[PDB]
Amino acid sequence: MVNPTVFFDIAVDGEPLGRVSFELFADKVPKTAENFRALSTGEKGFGYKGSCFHRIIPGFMCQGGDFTRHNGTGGKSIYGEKFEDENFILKHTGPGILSMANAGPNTNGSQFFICTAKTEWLDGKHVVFGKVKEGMNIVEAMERFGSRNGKTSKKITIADCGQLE
Amino acid sequence: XLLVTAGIVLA
Repeated sequence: MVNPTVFFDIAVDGEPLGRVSFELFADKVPKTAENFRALSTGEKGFGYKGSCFHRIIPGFMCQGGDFTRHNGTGGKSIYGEKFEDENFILKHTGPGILSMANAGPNTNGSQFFICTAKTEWLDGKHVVFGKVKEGMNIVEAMERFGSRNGKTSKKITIADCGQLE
Repeated sequence: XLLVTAGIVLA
């Protein structure tokens, strides 16, 4: 068993920025990791390719994954619209953590956020399931287009994504 | 505040 690695190529108003790759902890959260892996390959007929990071707050995180509504109100898992909080073994310990956005207990869909800081107040409420393996510097450059209220000044999109390993 | 929700974003 090896934990899957997936990648995103980020673009800023259609200009390619670079690739971020993530390790997904399928050994601790198999179902949440599988969901994110299959949405990154697009193998169920829908996913993250072409979607945007609709909310970026400098010093906090970058949120994306709403491929249906593109605004925080949509997205869906590969299991149906939403699924349960698998477990909360892992914590939001530093920059680079990958975690699920939600609207309350057991409302996981497709929306996720990449932490650029330790956010321990979300521990026990958001399921951590991966971490940035390479390209943390692309996440830092992404953060520059965010604002205190979350709106980005440039359109940040996932131009391509897929699984590496 | 600093939350990450999908739908009603709180302070």
